[PDB]
Amino acid sequence: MLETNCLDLRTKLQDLEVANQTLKDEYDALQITFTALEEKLRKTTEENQELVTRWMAEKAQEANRLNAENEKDSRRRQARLQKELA
Amino acid sequence: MLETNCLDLRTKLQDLEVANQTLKDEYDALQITFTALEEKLRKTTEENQELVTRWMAEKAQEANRLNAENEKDSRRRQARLQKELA
Amino acid sequence: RSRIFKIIVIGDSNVGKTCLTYRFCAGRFPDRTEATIGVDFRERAVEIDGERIKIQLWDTAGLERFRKSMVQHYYRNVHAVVFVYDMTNMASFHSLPSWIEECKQHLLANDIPRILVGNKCDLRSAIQVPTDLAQKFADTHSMPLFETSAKNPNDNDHVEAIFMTLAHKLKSHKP
Amino acid sequence: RSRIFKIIVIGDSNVGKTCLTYRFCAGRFPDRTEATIGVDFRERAVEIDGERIKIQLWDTAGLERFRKSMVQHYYRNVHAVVFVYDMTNMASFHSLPSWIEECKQHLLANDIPRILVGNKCDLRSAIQVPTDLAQKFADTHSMPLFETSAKNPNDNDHVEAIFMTLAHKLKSHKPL
Ligand SMILES: Nc1nc2c(ncn2[C@@H]2O[C@H](COP(=O)(O)OP(=O)(O)OP(=O)(O)O)[C@@H](O)[C@H]2O)c(=O)[nH]1
Ligand SMILES: Nc1nc2c(ncn2[C@@H]2O[C@H](COP(=O)(O)OP(=O)(O)OP(=O)(O)O)[C@@H](O)[C@H]2O)c(=O)[nH]1
Ligand SMILES: [Mg+2]
Ligand SMILES: [Mg+2]
Repeated sequence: MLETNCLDLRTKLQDLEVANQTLKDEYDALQITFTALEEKLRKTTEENQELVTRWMAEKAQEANRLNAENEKDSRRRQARLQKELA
Repeated sequence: MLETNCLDLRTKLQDLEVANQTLKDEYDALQITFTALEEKLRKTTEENQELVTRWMAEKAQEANRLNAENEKDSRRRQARLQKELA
Repeated sequence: RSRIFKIIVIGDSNVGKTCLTYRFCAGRFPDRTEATIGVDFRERAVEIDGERIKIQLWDTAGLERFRKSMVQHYYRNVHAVVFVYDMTNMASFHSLPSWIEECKQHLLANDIPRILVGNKCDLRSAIQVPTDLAQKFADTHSMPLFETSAKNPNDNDHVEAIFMTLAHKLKSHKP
Repeated sequence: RSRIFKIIVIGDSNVGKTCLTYRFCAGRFPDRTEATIGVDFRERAVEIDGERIKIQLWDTAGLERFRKSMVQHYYRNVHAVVFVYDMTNMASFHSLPSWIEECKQHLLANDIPRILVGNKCDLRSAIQVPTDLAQKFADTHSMPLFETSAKNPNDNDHVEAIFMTLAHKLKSHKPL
């Protein structure tokens, strides 16, 4: 309006009191809908950690076995080298 | 206030403030804070899929090798038997 | 002279495939298990009639995501098929027709032995699958039934006796 | 009967440790790489001055979560250490002191040779680490420098010549 009256202000106030509770509806529908998505993330991160931990455990065992194997071959070889001297 | 008067509009002044501590800003806020949560979730999920796919592929290659070795040994056995029939 | 027998172990997750196969090959119960990914291979050399036999067990995965591209590999040149369920879980038992259908669709010969094994027989108070139900299923599919326990390996059908009986059956190509 | 030389390869993720070691042992560039998890082992038998020698390369992981609780295994009975950085990545060059410090805290002898390798010299238009910087670094730490390319293995310092030179020094117990 070029000059606002009480009618103008009133219907404005009703429209805003509509959009406000609409936005409250759209806010309360994200306030926990993502609080759950939080839990899904926690779960998937946990899964990821389990997988990586089991894989890394296998690699640690395999590296350990290889070091023992190398050592065994070193001792065996030096054993032959000691046998030859006699 | 058992009987409200015009000065009780100073309590609506309080509500136009306690509301805009959340009113609109926090919606656009949580929207982007948790459009970032979706991304960490989908990345953790993607990571899980890569991990499992890579593990499964290694297992498939190992099972293929072992089948081929079993086959080699089987051909040895049959060839030996054919030598024996002579 | 050492000939090999590839024997695959098939069944729902947690029925005890890893514990059974390990019990047979290592001669102990697992300290701890996790869901098998892809497959695990366990072997045991035994002697039958003076001949050396390598019993090669494939401990397959029961979870769908962990067996996804493996089934062709399971069934290639398989010498025998061992189906496994959990005696304390009726749903694991109701799964067998689908495992059997998978087997029937992937086998490349009509003369490959199959056997049926109920596991965790030590859990007497929680058993859900009575013997006669299992027995009829086994008979009508031309399979022997075994009820056994990887955890207590001498209860009912001895775990050793299952795989050794099967290996004897394969070696002599007998019924 | 053949001596084994354990040689570990250490550096940031993506500098090309897998590609270098695979290049030396397989004689090709990888069809594809993914982040190394824990460690990969690659071996190559060679003949140096009449003797057969097995070169056992430990291609380690550069990502923190993929090398967790592995370092004790990397450094047990190691015969030589190869530090690697990406010539197109200054940050990977700046990580070198922490890698050195890890080495220092885990080496059990004072006479294990260490060398320094800048990789991806073929990406000349994107190089971030000038030769003279890296050379001064390597000299002050008593390491030879090499600038190489696992992708193009005859560019600048030949990939083969790097590991072969090292293996010669180990076999002779000679200086660098
Ligand atoms: N009481 C009892 N528990 C058992 C026995 N065998 C296996 N279990 C338990 O059942 C659970 C599953 O065992 P696994 O061997 O890991 O199961 P699986 O069949 O290999 O499952 P997937 O690898 O996922 O396919 C574990 O908790 C075992 O301890 C048994 O003979 N007696
Ligand atoms: N242009 C070029 N690219 C290279 C070269 N060497 C490696 N790359 C590339 O660099 C990327 C990283 O290679 P990797 O060998 O897997 O790196 P890495 O050091 O093993 O990484 P981590 O295993 O995570 O520690 C890959 O895309 C390679 O293709 C090279 O000499 N030249
Ligand atoms: Mg299992
Ligand atoms: Mg790598």
